[PDB]
Amino acid sequence: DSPQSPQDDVTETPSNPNSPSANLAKEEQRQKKKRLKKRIFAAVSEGCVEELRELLQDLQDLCRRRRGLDVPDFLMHKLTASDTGKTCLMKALLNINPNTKEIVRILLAFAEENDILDRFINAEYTEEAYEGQTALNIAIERRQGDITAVLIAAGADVNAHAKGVFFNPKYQHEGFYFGETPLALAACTNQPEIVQLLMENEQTDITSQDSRGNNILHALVTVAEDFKTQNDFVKRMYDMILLRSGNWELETMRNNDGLTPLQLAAKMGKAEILKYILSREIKEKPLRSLSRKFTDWAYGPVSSSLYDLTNVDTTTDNSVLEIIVYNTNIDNRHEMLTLEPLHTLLHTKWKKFAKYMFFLSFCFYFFYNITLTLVSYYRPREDEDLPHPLALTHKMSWLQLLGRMFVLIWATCISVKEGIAIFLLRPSDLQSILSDAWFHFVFFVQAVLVILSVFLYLFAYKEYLACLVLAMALGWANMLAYTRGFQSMGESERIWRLQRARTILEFEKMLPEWLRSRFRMGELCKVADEDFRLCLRINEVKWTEWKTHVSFLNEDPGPIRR
Amino acid sequence: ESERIWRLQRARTILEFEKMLPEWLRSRFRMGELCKVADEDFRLCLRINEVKWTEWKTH
Amino acid sequence: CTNQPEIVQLLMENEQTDITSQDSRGNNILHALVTVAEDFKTQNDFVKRMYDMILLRSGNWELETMRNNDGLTPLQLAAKMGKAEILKYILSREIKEKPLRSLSRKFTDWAYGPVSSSLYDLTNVDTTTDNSVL
Amino acid sequence: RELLQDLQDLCRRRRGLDVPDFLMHKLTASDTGKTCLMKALLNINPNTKEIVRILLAFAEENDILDRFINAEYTEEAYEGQTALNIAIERRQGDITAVLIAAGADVNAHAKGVFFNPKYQHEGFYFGETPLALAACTNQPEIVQLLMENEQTDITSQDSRGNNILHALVTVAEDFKTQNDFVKRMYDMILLRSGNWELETMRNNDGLTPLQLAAKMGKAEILKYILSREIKEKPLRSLSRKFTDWAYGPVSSSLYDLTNVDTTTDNSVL
Repeated sequence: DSPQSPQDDVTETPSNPNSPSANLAKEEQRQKKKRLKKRIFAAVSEGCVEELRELLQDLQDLCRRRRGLDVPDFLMHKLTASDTGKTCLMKALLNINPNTKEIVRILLAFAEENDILDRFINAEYTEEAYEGQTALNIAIERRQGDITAVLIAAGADVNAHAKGVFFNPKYQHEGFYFGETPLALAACTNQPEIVQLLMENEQTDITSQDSRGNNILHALVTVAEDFKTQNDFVKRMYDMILLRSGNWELETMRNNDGLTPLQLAAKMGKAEILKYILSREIKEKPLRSLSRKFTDWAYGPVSSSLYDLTNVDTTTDNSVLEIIVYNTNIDNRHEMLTLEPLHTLLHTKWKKFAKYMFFLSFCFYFFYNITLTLVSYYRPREDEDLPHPLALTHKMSWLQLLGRMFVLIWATCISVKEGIAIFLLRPSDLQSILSDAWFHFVFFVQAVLVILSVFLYLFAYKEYLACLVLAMALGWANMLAYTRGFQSMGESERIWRLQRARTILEFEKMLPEWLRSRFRMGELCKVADEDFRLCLRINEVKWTEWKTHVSFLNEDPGPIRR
Repeated sequence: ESERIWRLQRARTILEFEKMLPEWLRSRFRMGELCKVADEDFRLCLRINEVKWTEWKTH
Repeated sequence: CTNQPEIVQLLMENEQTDITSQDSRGNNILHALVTVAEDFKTQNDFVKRMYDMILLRSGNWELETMRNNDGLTPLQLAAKMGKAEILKYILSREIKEKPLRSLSRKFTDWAYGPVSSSLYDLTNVDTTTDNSVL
Repeated sequence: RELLQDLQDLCRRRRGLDVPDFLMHKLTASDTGKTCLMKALLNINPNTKEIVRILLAFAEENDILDRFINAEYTEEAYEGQTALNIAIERRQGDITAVLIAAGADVNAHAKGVFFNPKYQHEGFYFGETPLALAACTNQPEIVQLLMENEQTDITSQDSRGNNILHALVTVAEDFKTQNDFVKRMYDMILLRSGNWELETMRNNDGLTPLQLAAKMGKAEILKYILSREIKEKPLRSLSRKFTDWAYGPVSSSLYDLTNVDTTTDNSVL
């Protein structure tokens, strides 16, 4: 769906005065000031210099008239407040000519000939779609750092906020979302010197937030593509903030949704950025504290890799691995899991427990199919109308009581599990109940149907056997979901990966204890005097790209010494 | 492709009902009356659109 | 029509060269040039740029508003014959030059990063005159 | 230089019985047996070319350099490692020649808890000889520079009795995860200097380097070890491919078939 919703005025067209612009006559010769007002705007639109010099000259001569101290806001009212409050600078900065530099410094000097220029420079729109729009952004748009330095020499508020409707409620329509700050705008639009120039100002906040509570980086998260483009600046912009930032805490900042930028980068699905954020191979010495990848020791082509692991696995609320499985609406999740703190960690958690505990509930169910098949083919039936959906065998030699509290209580163990496993997510008719809640629904439907035979016994219903026979053959039918662990039996592979990626977190949801499965090198020394923390990971490297390795941790051991 | 056939079909409608528009056709068309870049050209504009490919090198 | 631009320019050098002339079907230079593009695959797409070349060389709306012997607009003649590709060109065709703006049809003013305003000329386009292109 | 000036003046105070011995204790930490130089070669720096040259001149002026330069790692975890051994891993071939100009020993066998199984246990079994890891880490000119020295032995064996070749067999692993230099390095050494004595050598566990590729699964280099035609008159014997009757789209083929068939025990087949 691509409308544009132009809702408010059509914002600086060469159109007619179809709008009512008959407010101030004050006539002395067929029109006094509307001829003065608009011919300025056309001179603003064109750049005729001497005419504008004569325009400004009689303008101040028009403002020479008797006002006392009501002249400056008159000149505000004279120059602005048509419908939107737009200034000459706004109109001048939209179009461009080679005359543009000279006409500003003339124009800038005029409100410097008065004392309202600081009130004048930070005009913004009453215009509802663009409430908060300043002249800076337009210069940022049209890439005039030459003018922008004079705007800094004018001293405009660099930390303004364009919180109009110009950013959208939808996804990629009716306007872009640079996050309302003048710093982010040149940052999003690849003006690195200006980015360097803007961050050089001491008045420039960086840690300020959006309406949506966002830093500059959250905007940058909402930029990137789905692939390695023709060398996008988005990645090489990101660090140039961070090395100039000098602080770890900026990514610890949350948003209106209370999310880390990296955590937001999961939901936005921007993989290549997320590959970049996760590495941080900081080579440059004094700020290697904020790195995230660490050469332990290299010694040739096989080094001991070491990742960050601080918000990654489910040890806190809404870990970044918790997003990538449990978020839908990203059609690149299968390929994102190629990365190493993702991929290998799943190989880790499969290893020490998930090969164990999955095959047990496989075997608990496989023996449950044996206790469900045999009791309705050996003896369901004794000769007239006595049903026995669960045969009792009141006498000695306890055979049929041993299966009964095995069948019906394990029927509760799937019913209580799946009755709550469905009470986490509400799918909508496709792709999350047909791929994610596909078999667990059948797991839940088989759960309900076994206990359903008990209420057929209440006053001897007819449905005791033809309904209960459906639980058996469908009980053998959902075994395809439980031949999932074999590599040989399981792009549908990558779908199958993501399907058993659903499983592994589900069993971690079934680890209520103190997690004696300790999957990680705990709280080791990072390159700091104090940060001997941020529990860890160890991985292995092979042949290419032979370079020397300056930064490391220890003087070539492989394991811990002693 | 049958949707495009439907695009013909609802196109066949919209002319018929527009043909059935009574005595005044007024102001049920578009945003117009633009001042074209001329001294005598005052006719008939229409509204705005969008594309999302700011993306390039730009040095 | 056979993709020979310099001799067209050389034809445009002569003062005696009429552009306004009609034919057996009352057709100008443009009308027939409409009738042959056929494709994008089986043409290297010079007809678009040749059609561009002539109007910027010399042209007014008199040359566009002309109708043929069977009474038909050269805009509409593409509309009847199915010349889809040149109709894309005949629609927007923005020109930035001050004594050349009037012959354009695309008018971009409110353009901002990834957004860009759009205006169309909409002359024989709507149903306010008979035989619209629509 | 200040520490060098101070220690020089401090060494002048005790010269009654140990001027060479007392200094050698100072230059090397007693724990690991690592020198200042060994620290200097791990911790690299884009200033280090002078920093060694100054260091060597001090050991030269006090005339203890050859004891110092060809001193080894002596802490029995990854023992026997020279400072030179770092420099090839540090791939600083330029100053490595200065160590060659210093007269460092090209024969060093660094034992230790590396070259072990279970690759995560670092296990870099290049076979502990300084020739190997130059060629094992794709460094051809310094291999040529190693071939320049007369003292450079090729014939040497190891803990597993392995030559230069045997270990070089044990690392190719692939064609995808290697740019295939092992083939051309293996080519480089035999044409540089070689006889069948160097091929017929067997290891400590008694095994042919032809057969060692056969046991370990090094498929790709086995393609190279089989045909390997060389046209040069004092070089034909080391070849194995013999093309004579070749005509347009047809070409005769001959193979050497020495340890190949089942006429000796443990054939490659």
